[PDB]
Amino acid sequence: GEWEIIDIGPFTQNLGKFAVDEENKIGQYGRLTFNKVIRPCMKKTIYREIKGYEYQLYVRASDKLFRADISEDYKTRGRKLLRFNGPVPPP
Amino acid sequence: GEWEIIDIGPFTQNLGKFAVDEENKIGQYGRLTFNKVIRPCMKKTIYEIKGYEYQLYVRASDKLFRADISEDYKTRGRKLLRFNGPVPPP
Repeated sequence: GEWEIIDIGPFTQNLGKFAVDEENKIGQYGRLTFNKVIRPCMKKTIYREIKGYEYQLYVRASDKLFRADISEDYKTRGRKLLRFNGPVPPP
Repeated sequence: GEWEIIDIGPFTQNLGKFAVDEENKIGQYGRLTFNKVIRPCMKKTIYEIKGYEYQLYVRASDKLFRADISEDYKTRGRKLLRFNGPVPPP
């Protein structure tokens, strides 16, 4: 579909927690501690009717910046961590 | 500083060629070949306006890279701030 910039309020912060919680189960970067999702946060609506969303997030965790992609199902709110890249520099 | 999504028409494609041209002169990645700027493309306004930062995902040499370009509002001069890669799809 197309991308938009979205706010970094509670919903986005929970996406960040999700990413870090998924990454913690993988273990690839040791144990990360969620800090905050920072600007900018990008959302892609995937389609007359939405079927899914893709999020790109910059997450501060363990004082370092990471880039996370998350897919979400519109119908059942099912989330998958597609990518977790980092430590990346600031956007 | 408020970010916005911008489209990927000729202007953005030229920014991508600029990024690759700049990075080729820097040399960190050897000789890259510009392919395409892909969605999403982001632009941040830095404040009266001082200038802009563009974040572009640039395909070059079959690989995806993240490029940040600064532009000064008064001078209209651009700089390559970051060239990060290869990164996965955004």
